[PDB]
Amino acid sequence: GDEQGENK
Amino acid sequence: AAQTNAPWGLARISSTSPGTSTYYYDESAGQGSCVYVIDTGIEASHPEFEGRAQMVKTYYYSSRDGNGHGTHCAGTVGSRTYGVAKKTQLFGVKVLDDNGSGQYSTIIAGMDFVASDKNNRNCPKGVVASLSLGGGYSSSVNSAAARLQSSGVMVAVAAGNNNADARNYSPASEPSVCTVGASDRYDRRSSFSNYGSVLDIFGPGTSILSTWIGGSTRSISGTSMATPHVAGLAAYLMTLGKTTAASACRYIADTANKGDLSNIPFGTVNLLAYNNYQA
Repeated sequence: GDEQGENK
Repeated sequence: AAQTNAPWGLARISSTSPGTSTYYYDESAGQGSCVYVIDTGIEASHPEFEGRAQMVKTYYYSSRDGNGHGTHCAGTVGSRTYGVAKKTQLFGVKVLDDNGSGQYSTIIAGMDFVASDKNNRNCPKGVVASLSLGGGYSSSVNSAAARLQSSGVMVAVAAGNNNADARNYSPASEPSVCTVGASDRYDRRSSFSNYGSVLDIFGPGTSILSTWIGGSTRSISGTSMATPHVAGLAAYLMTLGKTTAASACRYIADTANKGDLSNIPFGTVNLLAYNNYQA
């Protein structure tokens, strides 16, 4: 689920 | 073949010097192979997937991607304007939740599923499995990654984003699968990419443009974005006849660019994913 966009 | 003005990630991989903006790949583009994306799911109806992406299993009330992460990775793996293997087959396994998280007990269930679901599909050129998820040891999760690998699937997993030794994080620490680290545009290890000796290869991971939910796209960073890059390459190379699922990750690291990265701790491999294409 690792990372960072609007999010994991 | 050559995609001009492409996302730097794709360019960096068909190049040997950074700063270039063209992706050179063989027309075969991964046709005939399969890539199971075990994430939050794929927005299968996104125009960029050209009806090649399909949901296959869920572990939550719904099957669609209501987060975006998964779709973003599925896009890098094999989507028309952003993927490595532009003509591959994408299967969606929703093991994560819409908030991005998910229980180990079910992450494991997801890996066991791809192991046998692969046996009813039609992928003559091999099967790849991208796992852009992780956590923080568990002899049980590593173990599941290994089983998945033993059955004949190229497992590519993320190293982690804690800027720490990957040995303390499970999917990553399993020696049998391919642990991907993240690199940035100036051939520098992303500030957040886990390192260590368990790492196998490095791929583009910072500021990566890709597909998103709602039929949109957007840039995001992480070893999450790097994993599908080599997953894509793995499939691409597999339909090309260059390597087998069991031995892919070794071939990718043998044929990678050596010593081009900076800010790589002593003890960590300095290899960047690379497809060796020549017109």
